[PDB]
Amino acid sequence: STGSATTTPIDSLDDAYITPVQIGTPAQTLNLDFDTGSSDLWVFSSETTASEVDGQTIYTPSKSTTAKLLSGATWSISYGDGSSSSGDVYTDTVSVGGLTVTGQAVESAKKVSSSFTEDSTIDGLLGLAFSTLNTVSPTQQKTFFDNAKASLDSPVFTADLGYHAPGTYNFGFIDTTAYTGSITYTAVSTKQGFWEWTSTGYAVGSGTFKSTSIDGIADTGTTLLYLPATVVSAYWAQVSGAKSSSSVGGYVFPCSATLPSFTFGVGSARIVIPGDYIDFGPISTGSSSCFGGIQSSAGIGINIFGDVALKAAFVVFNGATTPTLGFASK
Ligand SMILES: C[C@H](NC(=O)CCC(=O)c1cccs1)c1cccnc1
Repeated sequence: STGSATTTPIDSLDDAYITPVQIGTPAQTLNLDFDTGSSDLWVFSSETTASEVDGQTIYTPSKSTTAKLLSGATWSISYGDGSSSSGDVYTDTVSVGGLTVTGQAVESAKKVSSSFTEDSTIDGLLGLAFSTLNTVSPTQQKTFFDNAKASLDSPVFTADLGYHAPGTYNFGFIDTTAYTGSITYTAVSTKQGFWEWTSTGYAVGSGTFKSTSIDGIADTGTTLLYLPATVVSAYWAQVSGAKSSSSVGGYVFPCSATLPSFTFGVGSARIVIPGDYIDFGPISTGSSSCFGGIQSSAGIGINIFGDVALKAAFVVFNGATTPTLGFASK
């Protein structure tokens, strides 16, 4: 089997991407944030504290003839940005782009933190990291991909995120029309439960490539590119007036600037992130200070190849017995 679904930016800055997902019988369609950095499929629901719901579409398990309470199961997750959610668990039928998994754990939120409430466009998360990170207790549950994998034509999914435009998540096949040149594959460590890999280096604009190993995660659920402070300083040094602002919480730059590109290495191959991809717009409405799309990972503890990086590539998440990651230009 295969599936193919369009993923759409939630706003004009590509702050995140949402993908429609069918849950239950009859189908209830929710727009979920596909997140290769976590492993819980959780949704706003009829059980979510009323004051914490503000415009989201909810899953109502009592209206699904295929929903079953997973008795005694609870979940609770906290992400790197300090956001969180928790609740109980149902199993139900879940379909993405024509690919159906029966008995998928659908984690129903009883509580969500303020940033989730405040984002009316995201109805939940669909985790695509390794199932070892799943938070359901006392019986850990599998991700949608982990459940689908054996049925797929090939045990892979691909992320093809757009810049200020829709893109595609495919399951079970590689669309050879969706990228240019060849796909370069690189090793993955699953030891921390992430799609963790090692970039071979970077360049800023038309500058020379610096060969250096940068270990990080391929994370569709993080907006920006978070890299070591040395690398980030080398980038922003090429932008007149750019500076790290403790009050704003990262590098800002004059909105009048033309940003240089940023290149990262995948083996001997190179992925080029155009300068425009690194502009996240005014820090507040009407400001001439703009927020940067490349930020230091120093406070985080891991480097993160988030959407800013991934959207410059066609990315293969290869779930073979020994997982790997593939990157192509597009
Ligand atoms: C934006 C956030 N990203 C992460 O949590 C990346 C992961 C991260 O920071 C860390 C991993 C290990 C130590 S720190 C997010 C929010 C909501 C849903 N998904 C992701």
